Amino acid sequence: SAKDFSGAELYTLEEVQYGKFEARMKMAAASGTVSSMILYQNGSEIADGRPWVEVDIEVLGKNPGSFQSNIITGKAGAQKTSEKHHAVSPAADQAFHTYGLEWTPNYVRWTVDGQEVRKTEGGQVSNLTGTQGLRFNLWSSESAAWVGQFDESKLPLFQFINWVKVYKYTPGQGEGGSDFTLDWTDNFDTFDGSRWGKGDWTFDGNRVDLTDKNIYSRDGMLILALTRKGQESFNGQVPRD
Ligand SMILES: [Ca+2]
Ligand SMILES: [Ca+2]
Ligand SMILES: [Ca+2]
Repeated sequence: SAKDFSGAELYTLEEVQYGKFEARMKMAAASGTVSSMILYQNGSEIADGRPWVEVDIEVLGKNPGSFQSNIITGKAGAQKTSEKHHAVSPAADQAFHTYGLEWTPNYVRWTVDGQEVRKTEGGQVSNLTGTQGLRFNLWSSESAAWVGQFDESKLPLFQFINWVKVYKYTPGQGEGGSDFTLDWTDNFDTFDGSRWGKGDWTFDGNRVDLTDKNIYSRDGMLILALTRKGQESFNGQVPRD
């Protein structure tokens, strides 16, 4: 649209209340970029007084060896946040890792390759009311302090998603008596339009227009691309997981 760069956002058409969410991915990273997996209550961004409900995993480009976790509550223009950082090894853009988010009435948990890196309870959790959809996005932030100055010479960049698993919150009824039960898996052999949407919008602080042109399906993976406007393409080699 009106911006000079093109990014991408894969989002579930449906939203859910609570659950466990896993995504097998190799993230993108260069100074200035944001490569993510998030839970998001659609409409949170509307400043009409309604609450903001969001849980994040965001690889900040200048620091590929870690990701920032966050929970955003409060409301548009007055967000309450809780940014923390977690080391990832090998670096997020150097290997596939399984990223997990668990959201229940009592806590939000973040896992990497099955290991807990963060568990939050309390106020913000009590305010993650309603439903959230699962999304993945690749963009560039104008806050250099947050992600580093944007190095356009590193473009194009790609985030690869091998598969996604979504589990329903079934307290005390999952396997081994756990609290989750697998609901569905998407192996990304194709782009399933009955399950996912491709974003076509932008927001303040984002120097890219999220576009459906930058979501590709190849060799069993879903690819999100960050490119200069007018150079939207993927010709490279899809990595092996
Ligand atoms: Ca620059
Ligand atoms: Ca796959
Ligand atoms: Ca769209």
